[PDB]
Amino acid sequence: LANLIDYKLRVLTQDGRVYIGQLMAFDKHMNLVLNECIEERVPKVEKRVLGLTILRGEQILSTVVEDKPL
Amino acid sequence: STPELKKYMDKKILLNINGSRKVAGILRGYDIFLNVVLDDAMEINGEDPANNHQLGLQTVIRGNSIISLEA
Amino acid sequence: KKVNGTSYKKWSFDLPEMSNLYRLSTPLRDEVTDKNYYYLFDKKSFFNGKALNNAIPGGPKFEPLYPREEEEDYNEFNSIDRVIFRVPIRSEYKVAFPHLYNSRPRSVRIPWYNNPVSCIIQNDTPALFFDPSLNPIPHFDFTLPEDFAPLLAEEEELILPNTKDAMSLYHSPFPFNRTKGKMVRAQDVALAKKWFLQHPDEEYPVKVKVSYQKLLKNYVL
Amino acid sequence: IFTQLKKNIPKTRYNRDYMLSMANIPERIINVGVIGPLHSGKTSLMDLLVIDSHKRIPDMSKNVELGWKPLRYLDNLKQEIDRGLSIKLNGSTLLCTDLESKSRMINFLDAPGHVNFMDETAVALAASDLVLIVIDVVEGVTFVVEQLIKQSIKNNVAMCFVINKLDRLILDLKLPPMDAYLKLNHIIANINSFTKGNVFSPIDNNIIFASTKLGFTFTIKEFVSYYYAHSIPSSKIDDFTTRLWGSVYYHKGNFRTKPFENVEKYPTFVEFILIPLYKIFSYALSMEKDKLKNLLRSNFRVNLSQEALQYDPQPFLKHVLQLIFRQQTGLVDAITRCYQPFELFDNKTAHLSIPGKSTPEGTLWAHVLKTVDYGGAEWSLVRIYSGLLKRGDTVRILDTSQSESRQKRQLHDDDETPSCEVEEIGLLGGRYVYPVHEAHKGQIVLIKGISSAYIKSATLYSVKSKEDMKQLKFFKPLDYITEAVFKIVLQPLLPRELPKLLDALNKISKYYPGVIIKVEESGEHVILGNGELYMDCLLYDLRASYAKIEIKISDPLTVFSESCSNESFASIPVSNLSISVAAEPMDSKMIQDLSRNPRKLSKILRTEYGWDSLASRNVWSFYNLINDTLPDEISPELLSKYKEQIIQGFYWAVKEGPLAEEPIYGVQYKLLSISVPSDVNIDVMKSQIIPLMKKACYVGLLTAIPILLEPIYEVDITVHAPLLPIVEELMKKRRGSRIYKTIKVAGTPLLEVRGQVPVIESAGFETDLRLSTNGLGMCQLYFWHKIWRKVPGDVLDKDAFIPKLKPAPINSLSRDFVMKTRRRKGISTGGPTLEKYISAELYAQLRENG
Amino acid sequence: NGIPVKLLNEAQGHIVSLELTTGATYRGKLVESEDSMNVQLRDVIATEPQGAVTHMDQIFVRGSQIKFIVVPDLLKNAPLFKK
Amino acid sequence: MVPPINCIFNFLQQQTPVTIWLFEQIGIRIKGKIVGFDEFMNVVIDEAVEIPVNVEKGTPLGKILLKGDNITLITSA
RNA sequence: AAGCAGCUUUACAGAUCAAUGGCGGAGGGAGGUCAACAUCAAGAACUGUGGGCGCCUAUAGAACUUAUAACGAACAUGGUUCUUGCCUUUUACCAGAACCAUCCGGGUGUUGUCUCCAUAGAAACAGGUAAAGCUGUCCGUUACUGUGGGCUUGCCAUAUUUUUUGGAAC
Ligand SMILES: Nc1nc2c(ncn2[C@@H]2O[C@H](COP(=O)(O)OP(=O)(O)OP(=O)(O)O)[C@@H](O)[C@H]2O)c(=O)[nH]1
Repeated sequence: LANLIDYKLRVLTQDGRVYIGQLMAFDKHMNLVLNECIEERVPKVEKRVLGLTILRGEQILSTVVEDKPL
Repeated sequence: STPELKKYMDKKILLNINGSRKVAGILRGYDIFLNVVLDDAMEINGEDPANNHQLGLQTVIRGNSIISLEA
Repeated sequence: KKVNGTSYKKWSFDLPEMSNLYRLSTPLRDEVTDKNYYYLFDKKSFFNGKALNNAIPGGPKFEPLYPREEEEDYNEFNSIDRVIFRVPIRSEYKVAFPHLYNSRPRSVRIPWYNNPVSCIIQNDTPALFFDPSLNPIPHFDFTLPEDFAPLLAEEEELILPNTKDAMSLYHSPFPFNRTKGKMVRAQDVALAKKWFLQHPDEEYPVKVKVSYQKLLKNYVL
Repeated sequence: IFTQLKKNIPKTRYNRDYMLSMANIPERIINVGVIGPLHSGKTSLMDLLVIDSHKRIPDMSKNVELGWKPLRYLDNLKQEIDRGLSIKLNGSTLLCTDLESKSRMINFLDAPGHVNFMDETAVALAASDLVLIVIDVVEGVTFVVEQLIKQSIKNNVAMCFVINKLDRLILDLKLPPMDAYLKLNHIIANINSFTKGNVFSPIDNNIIFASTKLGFTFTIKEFVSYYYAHSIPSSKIDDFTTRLWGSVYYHKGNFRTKPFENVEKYPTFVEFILIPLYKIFSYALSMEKDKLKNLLRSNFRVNLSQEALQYDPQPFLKHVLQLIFRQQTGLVDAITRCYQPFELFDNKTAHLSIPGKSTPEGTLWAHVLKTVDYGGAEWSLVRIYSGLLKRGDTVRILDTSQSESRQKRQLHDDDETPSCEVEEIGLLGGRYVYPVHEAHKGQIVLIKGISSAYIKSATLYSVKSKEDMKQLKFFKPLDYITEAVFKIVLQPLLPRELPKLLDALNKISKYYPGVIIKVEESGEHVILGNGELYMDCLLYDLRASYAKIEIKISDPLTVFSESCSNESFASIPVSNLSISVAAEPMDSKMIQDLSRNPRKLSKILRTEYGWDSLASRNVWSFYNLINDTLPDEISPELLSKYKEQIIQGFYWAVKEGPLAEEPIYGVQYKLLSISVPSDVNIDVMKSQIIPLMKKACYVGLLTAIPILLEPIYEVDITVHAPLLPIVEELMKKRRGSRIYKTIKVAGTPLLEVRGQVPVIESAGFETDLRLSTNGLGMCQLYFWHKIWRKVPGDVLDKDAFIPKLKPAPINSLSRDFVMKTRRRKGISTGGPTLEKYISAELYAQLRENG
Repeated sequence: NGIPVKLLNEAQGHIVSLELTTGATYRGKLVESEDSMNVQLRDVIATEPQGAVTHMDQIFVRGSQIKFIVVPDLLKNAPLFKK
Repeated sequence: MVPPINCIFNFLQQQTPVTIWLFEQIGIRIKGKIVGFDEFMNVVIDEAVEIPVNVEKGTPLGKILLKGDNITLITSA
């Protein structure tokens, strides 16, 4: 997962929402910190800009690689 | 890690708790499990009244049930 | 490998051999190592002794840089009636605090004041042993595994055979303070310089003390 | 716009841009204001934090990089470098981290260690809500550190102590490990002994074990968090840290207050920390670098470079310590755990000015502490208590010399307050100033344009409403830990350079706050510094740096304070309205208590120590000393109408004694009689009250058989055992120089002898002490006690033998002091007695008959 | 394990937006953050999932109920992430 | 100041009838005396009687070992 | 801190045996009381003169630092001007000041030589500066496996409220 650092991630939480952003760091609990992360629900429609955020490893369901690193 | 409620000590605090429950009471005790001892336990019933459940017999509420608390 | 090579430009030594050279060089090195012991014998202090025309009783006396001509003519200030004569304010104070005690100094270098007092204890006894010259000291997770012993366990003795020699050498002057250094010509080694920079001990023949003063004179010049 | 202006400032490991974003938050800014005695490693520890934060300092050479000559970063002054001390506060703004990687920014201020500079230490206490008192092991807890503990407790400021120079006890002393731990038990024992309401130790994150020359600071919690966090689980590690320090032992997983029959007694600080440390040192200077290298690759996870392996023993040891004890996040952790913003900050800002209710959030209210010259330009060190300060804003300024006047003006409640614009704002970085657009709450900043309004300390505020002007509280003038009695009269050698010199003196009053500059009407200038070295720094800074003039300098002098011995035998009416005032000395404890409402006042006075309900009830006022009123004719409210005026004329009477026109000290004035004529005109009434008050108090002392009072430097000396007698001989060389207690410092040859020497007798007494002791002794002169003793001899002695060019005999001393002070102030013009003070003639005949 | 918590620690004094499990969002300056993710805010404005908005002074919400917390972008470059 | 475990212990000494609200269930509220509890705060209740909120009737439940995780609100009645 | 797995390598058997990708290499390393040649405190905003792209590399021209203690933990000798006694002239001078200079020496950096220690090679080709794999091509292992080393890593211990042993389902 450390190999997965800085990659843009599309993550899906237990509430069904999708959060997109570069993973800045994680932990054992899988608490993620996302750069310039944006929220989206229905799909692009109903999208919002969170920015720098930290999502908890308990409510997270799964995450996938989105785009290239920088 | 012991949570610091010291700034809420002996103050009237309004808990919100799982199941759209709302409590109001003066803080007494707490612990690392965050379980709370309240005085003057006050339920907020669904609409108009606020039921006063406990006066001098205080109360204790398990921690994880707490959504949050306000001063 | 202890030296740069046949050109013999650089040298690097181990601890024990340098300690040997030190214990051999004790007669020629008087162990003046304390810097605070030099008070008013700093080169700064002698320069200020020259610019102020004030001779430390141990230091050399010089020609004054500025010929003494008095323009005071006793104004209201520093009159005999105004000032209070109590403390002798002898020359040593003038070289001690150049600006405060002295009026109109020129080209005066600020002295070093002092380092903290030197508590150094030289052994004459195991390493890290309590000196009888010291003042006595008045006094007034319970489980853990079987493992976890304090750091550097199995290292046996705390004091190695050389560590005393290490500590005694740690405070050595510029020559012996180091395990490596450049080569200096025998022309460039001053052995007798560290002898006249010291306070002359009492009960020397007056001629010897005068020799100290002359040597210091050439040195400061 | 200022991007092209900097280019000098060194790049910092953390970006400087984020630091100000951290500065926007009042919670994240802690002001350290590090304190400590002389040569305690303060500037060197601050240097460790600066080198720690920045990348590569341009002003450090290869030699100071090896660590031979200790780098002092925070002293950029020519004199501070050459003379080797610290003088003016120069701190740093350092974003720092705890054991938790949370990064709190800190404003450090290094107060000079030498005692004559304690003014800067007072500015540091008033500046900093935290205090790191850096204590030397070998010097133990000195009396100066005691004064810093009691002093910081007085103004309510948190303290986090740093025990420093362990490598001295380890190398110089070569203490056995158990005995050295006993030394630490002695240091901390005295520490908690002089701290009344707190318990400091390595646990609780208060004491910080450090050696600056070899560049490492660590706390037991930081250390365990480093090298014991691998073996110990996270569950028991906290309690394990809490139990490390004392009165416990260890074998295998077993803890007892007793050694439990084991062959070795190692009370768990020795064994777990202090022994690994000793083995680090002894192996570092001693052990072969190969197997040592193997230890560091094994135990501490340290990898040595070949260049590192090739270092000399001292630089190699410094480098090994910087690898074992990593970049310093522990000391900052102890800073955080030490300082709690609540229960303190409000108490602090209430102690500095007035107890009040919060502050209006809109208005900007900030204390102006010290005027510093930095790049050769006038700056102002300002701490913002509330509101935000923008570059280019117009702000009101008031020198704290006028404060209580304004506060009384509000208690009776355009503006007389001169306003100035902020030209620039900066964050002190030590050798560089980092400019910032706007300054925020709870931080220490510099401003260029403020320096012109105020003499030394000021209040700086901008209000958005007038109700705020009603609700503003202003800062009391800074209380300097030590009063400055050291007196030197100056004149320029070329009088035509006098005007420029005047400007210089003004700048001096701004740059050195504790200096008290007096301008005598005879043209001879007077300067009052704390002591010898402080006034010397004043002179070198005054001439070379600011105004370059040949300056004649009189022998060092003192301020004398007139007083009375017995009770005034006669009550003399005084007219140009006839007032007779009786005088009497204060009680012993009444003085000490004074230097440091009416019902509570009479209860504290009477209760605490002897008084009568009429006297203690009728006390009108206290100053600097206390005016009292005890006729039977007090019945009319007249004395209540003129009471304020009597307290005024009493102020002018006490500010100038009858003898030397010097401040009256320890004298209670009780009013026996006040006459009022038939006709009353308030202007001529009061304007004739003032002179009769001044003359009244003069007659008060002179009828009491007045005595002079000389100040007394309290003397702290560190000598060795064999050189103790010589010092005692020096004490017999001076009229003063009482020795009281000779304190044995544990585990060191140094005996610290306390003493008292009068400031007249002491001139370069430090220097003579050192030359007599051959550099093995050290002397310090500290007068914060405001203790005054009578110079032996009786003033008003017509026949006393005074040698013109030689010191005078003991019994004749006070006489020549009075004479020569009167002449230096031009009062003589040629025993004041009562004649010019109007004993009149016939009554003067009557007193001559008695 | 350091960065996620230690970040939320360094978020004190910064305006943050909590979204909770029930969906009610609490914005405001973060007064305190305990290592267990229990957080305490002052000057909090709350938005219910239905859109209802209120303003409140002192709030303290447990960790276990936090859906996530958004901290200002200033921390993007911080000494935390430097290895 | 009184810790919640010793407060629950105080209710244990007092023995007064205790009303308990469960977790994420608003329909039932159980009543009865506390005969003991553990460090996990799993409480064995005496004379347990249901109190449906959905006029309040109930079925006597006897003694019960009640798991602390469902335990939410402990009071007296 | 053992083992397992992952990562990096590695003596390697290897897939490919192509296009690749990585790391190194396209001119060695020590030494010499061996030479010659340049300089000799580090700064540097700011500008100028050039390159590389308002920024770095190279130079000098002022600001504003201390050289400092010490190109050298040493320290000589002259010259010029000023002053002091010899003095009264040339020397030679005693003692200082200021500014120059001579000598004794040293670090570097560039090359050239002159002796020990080495084994792949792709150390092959073409471009230029004041410099070099500096650039382009290029080749050595090789980019995906299993045995062998090291860690920068997780387990070797957590099912009891704040995370992973769910309060969901409908
Ligand atoms: N032997 C030894 N000397 C030390 C140690 N730490 C500091 N010193 C010396 O103590 C001196 C004083 O420290 P500084 O920081 O330079 O100055 P200071 O302590 O602030 O003293 P002031 O500047 O006058 O306030 C330093 O110059 C060091 O030479 C140490 O650990 N061991």
